[PDB]
Amino acid sequence: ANSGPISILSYCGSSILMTVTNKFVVNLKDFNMNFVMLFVQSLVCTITLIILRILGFRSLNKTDAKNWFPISFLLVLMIYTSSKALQYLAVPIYTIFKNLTIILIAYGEVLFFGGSVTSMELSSFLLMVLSSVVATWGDQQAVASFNPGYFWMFTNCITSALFVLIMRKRIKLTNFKDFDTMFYNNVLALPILLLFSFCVEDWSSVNLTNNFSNDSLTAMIISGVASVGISYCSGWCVRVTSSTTYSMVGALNKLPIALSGLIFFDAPRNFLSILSIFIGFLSGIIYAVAKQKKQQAQ
Amino acid sequence: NSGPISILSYCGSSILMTVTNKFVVNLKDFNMNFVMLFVQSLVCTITLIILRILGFRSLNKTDAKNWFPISFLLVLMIYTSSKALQYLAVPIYTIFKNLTIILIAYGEVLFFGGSVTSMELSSFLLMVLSSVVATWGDQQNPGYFWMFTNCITSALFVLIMRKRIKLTNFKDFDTMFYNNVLALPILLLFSFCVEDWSSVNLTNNFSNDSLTAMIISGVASVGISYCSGWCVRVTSSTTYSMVGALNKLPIALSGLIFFDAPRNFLSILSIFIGFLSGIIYAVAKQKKQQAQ
Ligand SMILES: CCCCCCCC/C=C\CCCCCCCC(=O)OC[C@H](O)CO
Ligand SMILES: CCCCCCCC/C=C\CCCCCCCC(=O)OC[C@H](O)CO
Ligand SMILES: Nc1nc2c(ncn2[C@@H]2O[C@H](COP(=O)(O)O)[C@@H](O)[C@H]2O)c(=O)[nH]1
Repeated sequence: ANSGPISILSYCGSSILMTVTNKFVVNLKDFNMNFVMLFVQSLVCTITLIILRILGFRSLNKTDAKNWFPISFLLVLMIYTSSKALQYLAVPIYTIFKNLTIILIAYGEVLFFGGSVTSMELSSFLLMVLSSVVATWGDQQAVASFNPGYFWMFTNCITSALFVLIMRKRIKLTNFKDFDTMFYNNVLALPILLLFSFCVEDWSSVNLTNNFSNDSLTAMIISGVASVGISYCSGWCVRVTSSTTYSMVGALNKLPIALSGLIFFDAPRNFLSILSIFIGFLSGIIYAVAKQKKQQAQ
Repeated sequence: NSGPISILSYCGSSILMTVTNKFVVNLKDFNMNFVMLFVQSLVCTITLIILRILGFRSLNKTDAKNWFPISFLLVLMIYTSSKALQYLAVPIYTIFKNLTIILIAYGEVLFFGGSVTSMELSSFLLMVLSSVVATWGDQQNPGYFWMFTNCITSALFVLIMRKRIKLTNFKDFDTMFYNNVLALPILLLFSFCVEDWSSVNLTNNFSNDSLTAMIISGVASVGISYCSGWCVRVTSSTTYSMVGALNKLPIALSGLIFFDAPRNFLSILSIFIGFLSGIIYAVAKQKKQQAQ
């Protein structure tokens, strides 16, 4: 019923459904306090599941909690490094290193389970690296100006890898089914999200209390409802496919949306940018073949 | 003489010519390019005849008609490459020059059959990555038509030569003599059609001293002349094109060690990326032998 390439279509739809909700349904999703919006998003996911539990799928522990706590902490730290990385580094460049993380994750999966990287798989990762670089090569955007941004990207790559890798390990160890992975991420996320909000954001009743009104709160539940899509499908994808497949599909997801921006809109375009897009598609096609050749072998 | 010996040889004769063109001969950016190559090949032919009568090689009529397309592929290869570079920056010219290694490699499958390893393709992507990064680390349309034409005449040249070499059991020396001899007439046809010949002007431009430079350039080109046909023969049309583009890197790393010119992190990256590419290529050859 739920295994194989079906999960990939879900993560994509829920990413696309979530991409569209933040840029159209929610006008200006560039909030003042990012960690509190995510705390609501995870609270919507939490409330949602308990209602579904009393109409039917998930469990609550003390041993699984002590083993899942690092995953949620990596998750939240993963977002914290990604936010601080993007304050100083332009998105196309951020994508470069975010596509380069696919390579260490792939070789990170070798050191966790054993599935060696096929020669054909590596060509894909080089193609996704190529694709972004050509896409940046087609774009615009003190000594210590570059400097802070590259530190935060290095730490995001390692928490992005340790997050998807160590989650997948504890999933297959405790036979977590999709719903438990979803429940344990959003619930154990609430506490680490609140610690990250108080540590990084400024809480002032005279100022920031007025900034989140009746209308913006409506935005966070709308966004939390959208985030129910991707929340379930990330842990489903990583479970049935791999930590590297999830990393690749996530990198691929951005392309059709960017290609949508090329079809559905009359904004100026670049050959180098249009190239990067089909280079990225060339990347995914080479990857899927790499998968068929691996499966038929053993 | 076979194996990785040809590869070290091609490197030495390239490195020697790079130094000779950049040190011994002051300003080799001459007025008439195909006339310099005609002397360069004129020196290479003379050298072979003296060597034959001291020892070598053969001279035919059937082989000439089959080697003639290879020579024309060469002279046109230079012509498009000159015309490519009139409109395109060197770093980009190299991007496309590296992209030809891919079609040359898949060109060998359609010419001989030895399929492209998945690991071999990674090396070619790494070489493309490297150059794109080297271009991304720099400053500076009709040139693109001529690059599309330099790429195909570079591939048809390297493939058909390696094909006719293996077809007529040409040895290194026969390949050297046939290339240098049959280029002479096609070089002169190309100079007369493209360069401006004026006694009142350009006859003064090639003096006794510049003529001395073209002969110094000719002695240097004997090295790379022998090793190109030796390398393509004992290794491959693809290994030749990889060794050729990889050669540019130690010269680039040389300029960074031996000179105080400005450098960029992107530049140093591209070089070590190119080195990683050679290493990956070296292994894919090892694994290709062990599997097949
Ligand atoms: C601003 C940044 C610009 C960034 C520009 C991109 C840099 C790409 C560098 C390296 C390739 C990635 C590592 C590839 C590792 C080599 C392959 C390898 O390990 O091959 C043996 C393998 O086990 C056989 O399958
Ligand atoms: C403006 C310039 C546009 C060009 C830019 C494109 C850059 C990517 C290059 C080549 C893709 C190669 C496609 C062919 C992939 C075949 C894979 C292969 O040969 O695999 C080995 C085989 O399975 C063993 O049996
Ligand atoms: N697995 C997992 N990933 C999440 C969760 N919520 C959001 N994501 C992350 O959200 C990103 C895609 O979300 P987007 O901003 O496009 O809606 C991915 O990096 C994905 O890992 C969650 O609870 N679990």
